[PDB]
Amino acid sequence: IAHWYCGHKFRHRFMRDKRFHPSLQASHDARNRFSKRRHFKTNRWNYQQAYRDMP
Amino acid sequence: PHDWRHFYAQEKLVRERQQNGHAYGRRPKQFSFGARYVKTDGYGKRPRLPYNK
Amino acid sequence: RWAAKFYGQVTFGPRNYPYPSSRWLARRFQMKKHRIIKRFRFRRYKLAAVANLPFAKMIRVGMLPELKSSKTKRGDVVDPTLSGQLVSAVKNTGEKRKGQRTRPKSKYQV
Amino acid sequence: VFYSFVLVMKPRQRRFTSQALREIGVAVYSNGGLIRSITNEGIMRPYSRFRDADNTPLTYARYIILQLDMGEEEMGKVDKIIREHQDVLMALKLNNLERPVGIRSGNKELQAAYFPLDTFTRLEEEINWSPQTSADIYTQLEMNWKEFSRTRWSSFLRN
Amino acid sequence: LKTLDVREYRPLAMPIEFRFYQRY
Amino acid sequence: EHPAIWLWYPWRMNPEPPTPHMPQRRALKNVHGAVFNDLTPVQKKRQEQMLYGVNIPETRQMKFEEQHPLLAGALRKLEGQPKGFPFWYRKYPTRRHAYEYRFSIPVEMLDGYNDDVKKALSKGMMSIQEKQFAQEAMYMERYAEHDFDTTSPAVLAVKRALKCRVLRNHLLTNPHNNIIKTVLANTERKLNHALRRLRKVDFKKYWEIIRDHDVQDILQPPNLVTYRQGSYWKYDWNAGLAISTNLADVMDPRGLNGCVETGRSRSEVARDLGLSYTRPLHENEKKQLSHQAVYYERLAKFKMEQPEAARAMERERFVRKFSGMFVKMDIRSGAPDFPSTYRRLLGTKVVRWASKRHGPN
Amino acid sequence: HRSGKARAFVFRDPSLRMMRAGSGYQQLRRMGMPMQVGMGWR
Amino acid sequence: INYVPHAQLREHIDKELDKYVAGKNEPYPLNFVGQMPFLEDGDGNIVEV
Amino acid sequence: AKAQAIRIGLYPRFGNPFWFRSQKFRPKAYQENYDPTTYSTKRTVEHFAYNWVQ
Amino acid sequence: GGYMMYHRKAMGTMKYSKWKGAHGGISHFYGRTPMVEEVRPNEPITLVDRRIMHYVHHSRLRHFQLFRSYQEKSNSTECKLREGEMLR
RNA sequence: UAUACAAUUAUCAUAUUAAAUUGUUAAGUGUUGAUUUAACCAAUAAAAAUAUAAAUAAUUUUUAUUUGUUUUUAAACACCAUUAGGUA
RNA sequence: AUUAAAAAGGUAUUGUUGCCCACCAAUUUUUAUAAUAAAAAUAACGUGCAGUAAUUAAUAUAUUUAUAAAAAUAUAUUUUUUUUUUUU
Ligand SMILES: [Mg+2]
Ligand SMILES: [Mg+2]
Ligand SMILES: [Mg+2]
Ligand SMILES: [Mg+2]
Ligand SMILES: [Mg+2]
Ligand SMILES: [Mg+2]
Ligand SMILES: [Mg+2]
Ligand SMILES: [Mg+2]
Ligand SMILES: [Mg+2]
Ligand SMILES: [Mg+2]
Ligand SMILES: [Mg+2]
Ligand SMILES: [Mg+2]
Ligand SMILES: [Mg+2]
Ligand SMILES: [Mg+2]
Ligand SMILES: [Mg+2]
Ligand SMILES: [Mg+2]
Repeated sequence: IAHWYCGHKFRHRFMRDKRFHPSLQASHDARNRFSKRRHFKTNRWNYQQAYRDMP
Repeated sequence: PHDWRHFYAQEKLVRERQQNGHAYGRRPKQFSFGARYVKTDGYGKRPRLPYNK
Repeated sequence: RWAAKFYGQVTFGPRNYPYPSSRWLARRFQMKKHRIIKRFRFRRYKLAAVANLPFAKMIRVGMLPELKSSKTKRGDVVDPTLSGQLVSAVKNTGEKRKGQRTRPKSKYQV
Repeated sequence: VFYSFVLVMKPRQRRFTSQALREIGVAVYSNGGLIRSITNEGIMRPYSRFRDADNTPLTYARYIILQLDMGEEEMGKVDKIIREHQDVLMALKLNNLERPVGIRSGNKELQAAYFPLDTFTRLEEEINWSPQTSADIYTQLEMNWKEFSRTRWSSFLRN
Repeated sequence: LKTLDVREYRPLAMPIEFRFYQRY
Repeated sequence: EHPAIWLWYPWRMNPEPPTPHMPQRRALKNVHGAVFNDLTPVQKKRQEQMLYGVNIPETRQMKFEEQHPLLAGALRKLEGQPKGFPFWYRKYPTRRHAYEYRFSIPVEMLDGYNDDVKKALSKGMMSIQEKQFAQEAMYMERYAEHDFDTTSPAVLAVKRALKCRVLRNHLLTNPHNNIIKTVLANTERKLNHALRRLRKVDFKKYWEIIRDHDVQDILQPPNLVTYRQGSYWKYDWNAGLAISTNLADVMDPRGLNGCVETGRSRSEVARDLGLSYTRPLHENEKKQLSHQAVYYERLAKFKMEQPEAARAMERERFVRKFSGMFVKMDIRSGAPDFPSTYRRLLGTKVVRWASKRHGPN
Repeated sequence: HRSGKARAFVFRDPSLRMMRAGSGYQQLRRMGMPMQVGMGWR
Repeated sequence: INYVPHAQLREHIDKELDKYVAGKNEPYPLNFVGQMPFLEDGDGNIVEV
Repeated sequence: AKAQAIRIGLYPRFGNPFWFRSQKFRPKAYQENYDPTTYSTKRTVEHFAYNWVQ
Repeated sequence: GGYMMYHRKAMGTMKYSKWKGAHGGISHFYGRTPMVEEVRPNEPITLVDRRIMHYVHHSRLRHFQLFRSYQEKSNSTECKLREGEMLR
């Protein structure tokens, strides 16, 4: 591992590689991989009545 | 007792899977000598499961 | 929780060390945590996160011109309305109103 | 039974005991339930002194056993009716009578898997044994078994 | 933290669990 | 007054509670994050109709009489008389099928007994759990394909719908048991599965379940992101129902296919066979189309009746063609996406566009 | 060393190392998979 | 099982409440706790112990 | 049971009222007999003593 | 202040302090009495007492009561001590 | 400066197939006083016991829900300060 | 004419006259400058005596407190030393 890529440590390289790993990729189940925590508890106090046009 | 830690672990695990595999090593909050009869309607009068809080 | 449980890596021992941390290491890091927390208390830190604002960026209220501890350093620039509201929040947090739930008080909270 | 009660009551003049029991009974009928047995017992000496509505501790108390068939909804009403009556010191409630402790544990029941109708038919007395019961009932039981099993169909297919 | 060891401490013990953690 | 403020003294583990204070009792979410304050009037009606009692539909008595007319004949001879032989056993194929009295005791078995016993086995005497099981058995029976059907989609959807309503009103009463919040959410998820499989199996039953139990709120796609990528529609691919339609009863297939050798689309072969497939239109598309259809009549009227105005506009267009950026069409000019193919111009030379992408690509 | 790289208990069979390499980038270049869209070597 | 109906209520209550009346010629039944409790006469005053 | 009995007044909150009566039901073990299975180390050595003295 | 019966300060003798409950005959201790012994005629009560006390001590009841009735200990130290006892 | 982790067992912070939730009981006055503590000081002292079964396994909850901080002392113990109170 | 044996811990390494811990000055160096910025090197001066079951055992979280190590309380816990009723 060339030392100039990513951080000054080695493990930073493998931490950004986990971003490209095949079986780790973003889909309908696993979402917002890179910032999970900025979006957390965001809608807790947002009250949305669900959509029903059928009785 | 620490020599038997693994044993106790097996029990903690159980109380976790009952709680939807969440609170490990967690126990119910101790309440008061007479928590049940000093509290008004609407507040918990007995100590709940930790996950239930 | 918001704050950090630990500072630095408190569990560093050899693999299969059958405890989260050794006594030695945990004592070192307890020292560092102690120093940081004591710094927070004496300088009278205050942070805030306001609704409908970016959350990760927290307004530091302990540096606000009214609540600033130092007589020297230039504090911070926060909106006039918002800063008034922050001042009112910090002020009316202090004392226990009956019927409200008892919340921990300290010297350094004022 | 579906439900049962043990009612520890204050030992008053008989007209009062009768009024109170009529009140509890009517409170059960109005709520659309039945009384299997209302059993009377004497004025006993308990192990704990009970205070009545006068806050005067009592050495003696009259014991009374209720056995009811209700819905579980409206026995809330009967519960806070009974417990709120002034002539009842204490009431303990048994809801376990349909599935008591000694059944349905690792296929203990032979030829059936949890037949609920076994313990419903029965009264509380035969689910929970009283202390006086001795080996003697092992006799009576079977004369009441065999005899029963002889006359049942013939009695039922009459009408 | 202090970046060096203030104490010179060498334990000579080599518990088999510490070394091969793949098998224990 | 204006946004909530969290105050955090950093030596403390967590912030102080906010100033407006929030609602004292936490809102109860459904699985998707939508909020229900209370049961909807429909669901409320379902529980009020469970509580006081259920009933076996005379539908079952009817099909019992038409299928096994002999047995029903016997029971028809014997009414009111105590029976030692249970002729009625065909009417109740399963243990679960008899809910009108406790412990799965069929009605006509109570003929020869005491009326007290009859009251003691009645509906009024059921526990609440028993009552739930009753409602569930009744509905399961109305949607089941055969007697012993459980795992089929309609049945599953219904029982999960009921379980869900029960748990919901339960949480309405006693606020914090998060065990049951979690069980409600899991049940809601498995209900979502069951319904989305239903609409691709038989859709009318799907419809009438949604209309009976009022669950449309768990069929709503969770969020715009995963919907835009077509992973909401991607579900019935994974379920294996995507090709299951069996068109020929609906949608004559002749105009759904394109021509391989010709290259013409499906709208083309539909055009040629003189067929029209078109989805029912809202007022948007109707008034857009009806505005566009008439362009040439409006134009003909304009250039007949008012030539000078026209000639003015034309002067402007014709002369415009000589002014402007590009006078001729070349790969540079005829680039459909200008800012995209030349991004290298965007900051410095070309000031028109501030971004390189205005569309999918 | 909780903070550090995972080590194998034993070596890896070299033969298997060579068997898992069949579809690797070099073999692909030899099969011709990648499109040649540019001048390449002169 | 003999179910007490609403009609027979007070009659049955009185039959059970006179169970121990403090004199009889026949041997007395025990409790559910298996005790011989106090014998009250009419009106429920305790005559014999 | 003990819970119910207590709240109904049929068993005392402390103490065993039947303590003496119940002694028949418990296996009271005479020091004169020897149960080969005991965790009692006294009884074993007592019988050892006895036989050796014999 | 109000103390439990096994509390240190329980039955105080002072100018302010006054004992609580009916203290004789049928008493405060009515159903709370752990042991009862009818003294056999011509038996000193010292044998009675030493029998009771031996009983309580050997079955580790007096251990327990002394332990819990003096200080508070968190459920962790109680568990640690009891399970340690049991494993020993 | 470039130059080949593991995948059979690895302790600090990215949870996930789960049955809970709800129970109105106890305890209190005789009288003239050194209790508790290693030691100080304030100063009525007694007390709050019951529930199993059942809930089916997996496949699109990750902006949702969730991990011992909690109204009411005119109720105590306990803890904190020290006779003024705080908290419980 | 009034006796002793057998179970035990070390941050030191010829080992307690052993080591170590924070504040309190100078300076060195990086920066995301919060009473008096943060962090790292560091060999003065002055307080003490926090730690090595270590003079009220320690460790982690929580809350409070503060010349400085730290101390008080609420929970978990042994990287603390153990004391052991198969119905009496
Ligand atoms: Mg701390
Ligand atoms: Mg070293
Ligand atoms: Mg060593
Ligand atoms: Mg384009
Ligand atoms: Mg540019
Ligand atoms: Mg006070
Ligand atoms: Mg993680
Ligand atoms: Mg309070
Ligand atoms: Mg610098
Ligand atoms: Mg600095
Ligand atoms: Mg020291
Ligand atoms: Mg210390
Ligand atoms: Mg110490
Ligand atoms: Mg500590
Ligand atoms: Mg200090
Ligand atoms: Mg600390």
